[PDB]
Amino acid sequence: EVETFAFQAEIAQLMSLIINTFYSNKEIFLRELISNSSDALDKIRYESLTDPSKLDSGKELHINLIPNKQDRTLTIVDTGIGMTKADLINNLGTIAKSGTKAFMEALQAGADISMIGQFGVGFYSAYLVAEKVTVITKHNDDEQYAWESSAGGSFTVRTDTEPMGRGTKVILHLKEDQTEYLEERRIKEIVKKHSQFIGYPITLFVE
Amino acid sequence: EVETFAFQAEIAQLMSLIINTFYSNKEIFLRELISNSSDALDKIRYESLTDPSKLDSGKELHINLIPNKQDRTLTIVDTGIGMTKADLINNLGTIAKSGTKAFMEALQAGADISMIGQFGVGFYSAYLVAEKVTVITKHNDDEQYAWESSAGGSFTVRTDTEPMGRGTKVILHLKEDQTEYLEERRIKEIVKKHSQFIGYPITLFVE
Ligand SMILES: Cc1nc(N)nc2c1CSCC2
Ligand SMILES: Cc1nc(N)nc2c1CSCC2
Repeated sequence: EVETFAFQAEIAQLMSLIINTFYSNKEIFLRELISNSSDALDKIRYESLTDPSKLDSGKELHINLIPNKQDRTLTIVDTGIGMTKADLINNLGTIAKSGTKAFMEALQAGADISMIGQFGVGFYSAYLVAEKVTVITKHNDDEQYAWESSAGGSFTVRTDTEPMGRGTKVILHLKEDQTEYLEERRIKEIVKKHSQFIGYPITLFVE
Repeated sequence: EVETFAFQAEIAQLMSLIINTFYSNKEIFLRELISNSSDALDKIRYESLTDPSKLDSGKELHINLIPNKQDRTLTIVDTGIGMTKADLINNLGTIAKSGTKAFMEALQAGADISMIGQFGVGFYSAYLVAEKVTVITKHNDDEQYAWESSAGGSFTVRTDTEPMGRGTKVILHLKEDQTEYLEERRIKEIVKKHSQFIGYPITLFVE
């Protein structure tokens, strides 16, 4: 069973803005996604402070960056809190409707697209480089789900049958002209430029 | 009944570092606290998306900055998620132990104290300007509590008997040489410099 949902109008407009606005500095997508993974790791860590069982689904708190040139995908994996089905549907646990508004009003008063993260919607920056994003996620309180969207106003959710234990994988199916983000040295440069001080180990996988 | 608690050793060391390190750019405290209030507002907003009753305790989502020259206090008030007694005790809902470590290791690789917020412990930057901080908070799931600390290794928690509905008030009892932060024009400059794009209205109260 694949369920198809309409994005809320503001989210669709946000995504359409991210996709069609000329904006060369695309590399910030990776900072935003790593920061999202970092927040999710903080969240499961905080919960585990008072209930260690919350880590039964996996004790290690990390972020993996996985490029795959043959699939043309870059995958960001964390072992953070993950998302329930309800979270996914509800704009992947973001306040995306009011976030989009504040971001818009910010763009008005001279904000840059690189500030998208300050408004709780940095996830959608994935669309600077990806023609399609697939999000596989497992929260302690729910089954494993796959969310997917090539934008154009709709997304799908289905149950996902390779278990990951707990966390979220963001699979970026890159646009054909953005394969530089599969390059080890390019990924290293960006992680060093924008994610130097993240508090969890970031492992860049080799091909 | 006033209960007195010892800070965890790392938090005490963090606070001692914030208090004793020479660092002129103290104004960042206000950005960090407003950002904390912003995160707390996002949190109650996200919860209300699926359970509007969560806003029975107050529909308006805002931040107030209240200077009081006669008390020598600057108070940051939000109507965000607030904190339970357990949250307060557990380092005001922060991952302060692992946050402090990452911040330390960041200070090692050439981080600045202004980056404290990236590590989930920007609250403690209050101690750049305050000799004492009192935190009054009300979470939907608990009573209203007052947390207090002049640092020196301990904090107190007690039940608080002026109801606020829902949210958190951070009362900064300013050091005697930091009263510039009670000045309307100084507060305006800082809010404009560092908090321009916050997604909730910030009201600077007049005396
Ligand atoms: C829990 C979580 N994890 C990751 N990696 N990304 C997101 C969420 C929910 S917030 C924005 C997207
Ligand atoms: C919920 C909340 N509100 C505010 N204002 N400050 C804090 C928290 C909990 S996180 C860091 C301190």
